[PDB]
Amino acid sequence: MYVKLISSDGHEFIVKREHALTSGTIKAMLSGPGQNEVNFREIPSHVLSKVCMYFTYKVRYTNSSTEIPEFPIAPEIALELLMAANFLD
Amino acid sequence: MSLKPRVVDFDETWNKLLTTIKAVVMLEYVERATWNDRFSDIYALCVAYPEPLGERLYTETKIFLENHVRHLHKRVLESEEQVLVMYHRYWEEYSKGADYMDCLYRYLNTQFIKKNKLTEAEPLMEIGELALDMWRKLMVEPLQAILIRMLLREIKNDRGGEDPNQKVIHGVINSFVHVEQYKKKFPLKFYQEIFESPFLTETGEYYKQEASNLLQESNCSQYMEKVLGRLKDEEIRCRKYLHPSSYTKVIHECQQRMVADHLQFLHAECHNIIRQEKKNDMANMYVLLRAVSTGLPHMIQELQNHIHDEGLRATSNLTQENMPTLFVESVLEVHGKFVQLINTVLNGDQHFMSALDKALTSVVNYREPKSVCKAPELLAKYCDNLLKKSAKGMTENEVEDRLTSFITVFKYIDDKDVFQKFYARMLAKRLIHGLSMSMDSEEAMINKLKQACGYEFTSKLHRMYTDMSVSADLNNKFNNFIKNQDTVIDLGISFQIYVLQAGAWPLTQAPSSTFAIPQELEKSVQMFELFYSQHFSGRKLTWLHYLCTGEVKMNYLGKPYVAMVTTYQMAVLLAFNNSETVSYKELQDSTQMNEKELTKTIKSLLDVKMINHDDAESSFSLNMNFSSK
Amino acid sequence: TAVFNAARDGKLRLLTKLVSSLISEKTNGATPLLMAARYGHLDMVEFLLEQCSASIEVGGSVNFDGETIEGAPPLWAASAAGHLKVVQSLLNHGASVNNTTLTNSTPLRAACFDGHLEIVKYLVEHKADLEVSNRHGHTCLMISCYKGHKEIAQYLLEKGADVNRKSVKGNTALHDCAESGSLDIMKMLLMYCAKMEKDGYGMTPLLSASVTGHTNIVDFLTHHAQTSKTERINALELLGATFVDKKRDLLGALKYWKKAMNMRYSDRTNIISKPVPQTLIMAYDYAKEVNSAEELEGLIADPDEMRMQALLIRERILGPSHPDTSYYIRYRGAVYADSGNFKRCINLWKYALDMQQSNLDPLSPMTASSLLSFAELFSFMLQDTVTFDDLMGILCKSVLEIERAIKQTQCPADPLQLNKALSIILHLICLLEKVPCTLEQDHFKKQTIYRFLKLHPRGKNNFSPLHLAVDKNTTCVGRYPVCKFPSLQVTAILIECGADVNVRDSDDNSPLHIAALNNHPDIMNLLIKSGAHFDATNLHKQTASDLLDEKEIAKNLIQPINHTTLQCLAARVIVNHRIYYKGHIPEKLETFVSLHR
Amino acid sequence: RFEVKKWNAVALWAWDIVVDNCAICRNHIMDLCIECQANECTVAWGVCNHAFHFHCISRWLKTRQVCPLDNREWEFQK
Amino acid sequence: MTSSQKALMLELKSLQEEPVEGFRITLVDESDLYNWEVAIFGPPNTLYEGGYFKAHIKFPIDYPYSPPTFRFLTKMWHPNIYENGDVCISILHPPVDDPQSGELPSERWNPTQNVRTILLSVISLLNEPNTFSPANVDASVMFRKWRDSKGKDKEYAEIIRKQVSATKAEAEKDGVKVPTTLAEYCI
Amino acid sequence: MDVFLMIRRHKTTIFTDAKESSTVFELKRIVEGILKRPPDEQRLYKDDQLLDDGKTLGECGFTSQTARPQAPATVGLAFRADDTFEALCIEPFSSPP
Amino acid sequence: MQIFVKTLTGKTITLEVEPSDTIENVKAKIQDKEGIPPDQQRLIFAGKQLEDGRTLSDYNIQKESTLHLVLRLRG
Amino acid sequence: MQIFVKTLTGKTITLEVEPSDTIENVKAKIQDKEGIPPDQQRLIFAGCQLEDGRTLSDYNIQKESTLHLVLRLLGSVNPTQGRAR
Ligand SMILES: [Zn+2]
Ligand SMILES: [Zn+2]
Ligand SMILES: [Zn+2]
Repeated sequence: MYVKLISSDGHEFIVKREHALTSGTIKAMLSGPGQNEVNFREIPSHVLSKVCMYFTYKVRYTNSSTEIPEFPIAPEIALELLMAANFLD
Repeated sequence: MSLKPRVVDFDETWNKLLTTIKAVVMLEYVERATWNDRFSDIYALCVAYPEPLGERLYTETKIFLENHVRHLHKRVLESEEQVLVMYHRYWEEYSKGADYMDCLYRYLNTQFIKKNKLTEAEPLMEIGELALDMWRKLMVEPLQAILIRMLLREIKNDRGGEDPNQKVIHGVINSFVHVEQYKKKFPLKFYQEIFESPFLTETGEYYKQEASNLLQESNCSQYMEKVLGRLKDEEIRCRKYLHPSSYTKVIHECQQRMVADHLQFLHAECHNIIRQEKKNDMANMYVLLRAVSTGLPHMIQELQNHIHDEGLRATSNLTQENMPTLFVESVLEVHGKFVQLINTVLNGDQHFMSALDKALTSVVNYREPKSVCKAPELLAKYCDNLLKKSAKGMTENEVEDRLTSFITVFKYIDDKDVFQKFYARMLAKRLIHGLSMSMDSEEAMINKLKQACGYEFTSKLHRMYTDMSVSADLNNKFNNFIKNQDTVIDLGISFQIYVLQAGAWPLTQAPSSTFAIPQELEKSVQMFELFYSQHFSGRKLTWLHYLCTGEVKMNYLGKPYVAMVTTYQMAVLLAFNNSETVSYKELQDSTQMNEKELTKTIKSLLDVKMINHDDAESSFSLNMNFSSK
Repeated sequence: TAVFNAARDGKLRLLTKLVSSLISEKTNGATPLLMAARYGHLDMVEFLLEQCSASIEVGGSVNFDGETIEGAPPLWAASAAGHLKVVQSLLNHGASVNNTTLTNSTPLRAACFDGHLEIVKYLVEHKADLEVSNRHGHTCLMISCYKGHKEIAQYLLEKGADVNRKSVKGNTALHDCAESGSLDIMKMLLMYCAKMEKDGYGMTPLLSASVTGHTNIVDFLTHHAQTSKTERINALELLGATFVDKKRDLLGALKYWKKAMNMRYSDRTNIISKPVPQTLIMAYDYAKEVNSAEELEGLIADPDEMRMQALLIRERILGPSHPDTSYYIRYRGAVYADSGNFKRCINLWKYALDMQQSNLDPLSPMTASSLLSFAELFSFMLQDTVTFDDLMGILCKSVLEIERAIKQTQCPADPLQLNKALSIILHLICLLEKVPCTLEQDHFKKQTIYRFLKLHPRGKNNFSPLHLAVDKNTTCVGRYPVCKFPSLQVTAILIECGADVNVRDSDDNSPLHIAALNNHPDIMNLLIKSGAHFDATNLHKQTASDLLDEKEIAKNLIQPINHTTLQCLAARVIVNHRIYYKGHIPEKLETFVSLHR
Repeated sequence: RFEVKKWNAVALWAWDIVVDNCAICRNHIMDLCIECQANECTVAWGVCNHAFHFHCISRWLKTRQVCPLDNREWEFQK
Repeated sequence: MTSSQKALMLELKSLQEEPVEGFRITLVDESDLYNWEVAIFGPPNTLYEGGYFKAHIKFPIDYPYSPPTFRFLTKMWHPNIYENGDVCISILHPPVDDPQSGELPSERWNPTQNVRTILLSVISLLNEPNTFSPANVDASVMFRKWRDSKGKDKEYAEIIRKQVSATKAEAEKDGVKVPTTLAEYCI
Repeated sequence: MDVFLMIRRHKTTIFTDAKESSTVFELKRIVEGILKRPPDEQRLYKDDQLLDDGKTLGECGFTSQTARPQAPATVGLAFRADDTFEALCIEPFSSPP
Repeated sequence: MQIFVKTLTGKTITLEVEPSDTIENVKAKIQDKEGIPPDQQRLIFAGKQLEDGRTLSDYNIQKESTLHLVLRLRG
Repeated sequence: MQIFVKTLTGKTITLEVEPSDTIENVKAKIQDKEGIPPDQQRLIFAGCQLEDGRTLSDYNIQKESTLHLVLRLLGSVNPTQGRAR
């Protein structure tokens, strides 16, 4: 019930399927010629690490918490993270 | 490599993409290493640094789909007599392939396609919608007539048991409904026109021919089951060949043809059937004729006529000598029998209970050309015969059931007024002389009548009942006035009086004979009048001489006798008290009344001959020669 | 100079005593000299003049007849107040005698406005002009002759003034006299060589005197000749119509119409026909002028025929140019509406509005006032029948007026005037939505509102119609349950019709911002689930959530996580830390991050 | 000679004034009131020869006093 | 089922018989017994030879306690009527006193008034009005002028003749002879 | 309560949760379910604590104020092969411009 | 003579005063017959209200007419 | 020639009004006597109002009369008033 995501430098991230199905592009994959490794040749490690954390945060704090603390995001990865979040959803 | 925009050649990229889309549309094999690799190539194309190439991508995809569709149509039309067997084969692949390849172009659908025409209503479209439009182009400008003709020929195998390929015809027909992407307003127009028009026309023609064939060599009895079986097979045939939304129209057309083309043929046999029983044969005709717009009133009229004739035969002929019980019994029997028949075979239709009510109303209020409607008199006679019960012959509980049944017949008489007056008079005569079956039953009478007809109908009876209920209490609580009258009381006649109202009691005949009053009756009347006036004032108490009946206890003969007799003969005997012989002149002058009543009283006295005669001055005398029990 | 202008402040003991820095001590659009010369403070005026006379001609603001007037010289105010002593004190001190106000108002005009004859002769005996008019070119002679004032008129005439003084509208002094009777000035002006001239709408002074309702000057002009039969006939019919409309006398109307028709018939040689149109009017109950003396008698029994006859006579004689005809038509409609009958009022007002629009400039208070009458009528009639056709028609006329107004070449219409039209339209849409209909009429409503929305209108503070649909200040029109904007229904119709959900006002306030400022979380949810943007930024650094009150955040009717993506957070950080992004990211993403500023 | 032991008889009674109908509630005097008919109450009398209802005369007594035919007075006694 | 409906249905089924002059109970659907419709034949010797004046009567919720209202559809000229067919019958006023007339001498509503007596009162007022309290001053003034003139001025006669001619044409068209024979009028 | 953890060995990272403070045997069982490895052949290194594999996570230091989902915490891992264990080889992420 | 004047109650009671009496006599007779004061009652013959100061010979009612009385009112 | 007036205080005021008069003249007389505002004063005789502009002679007012002055979609329009003036 897990998916495997490979970055553009070698690191492999294993995240649960329901969490990973948030982005529309990942849902576009895993639905086609077959029905578990997804290879991205562009995303660096320091952005793909934060994408999974955002997935976890969004799934966990969906409609339950009364007060949601802010998402920490450094300004040294903002330009690349915007493009990465645009390619995905 | 990075997601930053860059200059893209569009020569190697499109050649790379052409191989994958071709292998995906045809449902071939594509590995997961290249399916994910082909992603982000569209992203790089969409974010080319100078002059992005989204429109070029759209144009080339459209051209590729056009070529593929044209090649498929060429192959399908090239093959002969195997059509509709390869159309399914090339549609099953194409639908799933378009659905899969729509997922590949998700970026181009989300951005650069979302800027389409808004909901203001061809220039731009999504990719799955474009593929479906291309297949529609294949289905409209090339072959439609051959496909429709072969589908109709395959469906035409109805009379024979030849089973066509169920998984092929259904798929072909359901392929027409797949215009769902452009189904903003009208999702079924294409299928509706193209298939629903000639299929309905052919079905109408074929079932007209089948109805003629069946009616040519059959009766009207072994015809309803045949058409019912045909209709029952039609629905199960239509389930596995057509869309869920096209059953009512087909069944309605089939019904319209077979039934509504020959409604005049069925009417003679509907007249024939109702006269006899034919319990099974009525249900088939009812089910058949519930579908046609106007076929039911003829059956309703026939049933009403049959019920009227049967009721008239049952009631009029069976008259006996003079009995009112067979009238109610026969009407109840007819009503119950036909209610049971209707409920058990016509599925409780309301349109026929009205016919039953009309026919029963007609049969219950029949009038002879030279006689009045003699229903209410017999109804009232049944009423008091069921209520007197001073003699044995019934019970104390079956009466209530008889009355509950009787209210049903009572609910049918047109002229209830004459019934009201008749029951008033006869209930009065029953109530005064105290021969009713104890009590707590006339209350059931009045309550049921009030519940059935209303209050103003029963207004003049409840107060009569209360008068009779309170007279006994008044007598019981008033008889002590004699004891508390201070002076001694010398009234030697036992007393029981009844105080009656004025308009409640319908015996208000104006008196015309001033009969004299007995001796002790004078003192009794004076005492009662004064005591009643003291008890309550503001009322004149009239005296009636034609219902007051006393009794005489005689012991002068060998056998003492008790005569329960009205006041006339007591007055006669008191006149005879003074002298043993009394003539007609002093009989006349001892009182003052019409001579007819005096003659009648004298004749009744002589009927058992308690007196003898030795007219104008005839001298009668006491007769000691008469004895009785 | 605190209390000097706050009160009259005579105070000869102290205020008289107190470089003269207060020589021209003026504030709040007012000066001490104006108040000194306003209330007849002779000692204060003398002290101010002796201290410094440099500010003798300084004018400020004053409110004499209720309304405030700006740029009023002290001499102009003193002439109006009647304080003679200050008047010749200033005249001897050397004040300018023709110092006009901001509206070219001479002190002579103010003097003759109230009727101060002695000030008039003293002013005009000191080299004062006579042919100086206001901005609208209304001379002092016309104002003097409007009122009675039949003592200064003769003296001013003897002073040698002109009498033919057409203004921009071409109204003579004879019109002003005829508007208020004054047969003595009639006789005087007629004696001194007066001419009988028309005006902008083509009104003879006799026709104006018949319109205003006076019954003596009309008789005078019935005499004195130089009038044909047609002029006297028209004057008499107009007098009868004015008796029926303005007042409520009917026997006099019978008498006037009887003498008019007797004169019309006259002799067999000279018979005048009745000019009538070839058309029949629906709202007039298809009536016609009774061209028969026999039909005149017995007409007193039915008043409604008289109302139709008077309306027809007024419409024929004057024409659609006047506002009086439309006003009287609407007045009769309102009278019938108050009489409990509602069927004919709608037709009468429909004809009146049709006449109004095809005669007069767009966005005028008359045609604007016409629409709220229909609004109140439909609000009352809904309140404890109504046809779709009438409401659709009136909405169509409103949209037509809006289109004609917005299609002006220069387009100088202020949003203040357009706000009333937009509010009337929205209230009409609500009242329409409160009524059942059919399919084709529903599609017609959708098409009409589509055209109206695509017209691209604007309002106060550069507000879209969608902005007004979700504001609590829109419902100022009427006071009945007109759904009391903001409302779910009107917003839903506007959104489904195709109203843009991301427009901006003058302060870059999206509709979500206005809704949040008016609470109502349901409208916020409806806008959000229609294409709107949750994280938008106005002119300041404020979002839609930061404008919310305590109740909305406490009840938790808006969940932010459901409508927030990672792009939003990245764009917010990029904007807040001022990172250079142009030339490094896609163009659409650049527009996105510009939006999320 | 002859004699007698017991005697039974009946008699009818009616008010000896007019035996008329109530002019207020428009029904016969010996009948129930309409409000009473919506479901035992007696019948009143006046000093005049007129005999009125009981509930009708009370309901109008809540507003005025005198005979509705004679604006003189009311007695209610007998 | 309420006392008002009971009283009105009793009065209707008593009114099924034949009154003298004003009696035409038209098609009341009996779904709402409060709304009625009556026609006036007209007296044989007064100014209304052979007329037919349709009317309308509205019965309040408390019929024996509250008075009803009377309206005329066709417009006539009567010094005691309003413009919209209303009438100023004193009997139709609620019982309360601000000076109008003597309360005691039957100048207001009492429960012993029925539709019959109401109708005869209406005919009596139509035959003989008062000039003390005009309902419309023009008809009051011409009433006084003709009464003093004893037939010199006939404007009132002319307008009444025109109106009765129109209503007689309508009556002769619809269904009824509109009797004026002084013999068929009496029942 | 619900703590959030990252388990990393070389170029690997697995995202998983925990209930409140459970036996590390349960975490090893979850790791085995992900990777099909024997629970007795693991070390489960903290920074330098070595996390004795019999206790609860509450005394291990993992609290609800340290393992928030917006910024998970890390726990090392080193399988001990047939010869011996590793030298706790964890690679770092790339350096962003 | 004999005239059966209709009363408010639905049962007319005849009067046979004399053919040429006065309305005062008629009102007094119906008063003693029913109890309605003369100052309160008002008589109608056929639509024309009859004044109380005249005599019955001025109306020519023959001998079988009908008068319907009503309560006094004014407009 | 003289009729009374029933004011809100109940005092009867005798006014010498001839038949050749009007409601405006009667209002002027009562304003001279007491000073009631015309916008508030009302005229009710025998339960119905007196129309303005209608002479009291045509209203059938006799000697020793009595009048009361109890205090007392729509016409929400005004005549045009746009000139220089
Ligand atoms: Zn009663
Ligand atoms: Zn009762
Ligand atoms: Zn009495």
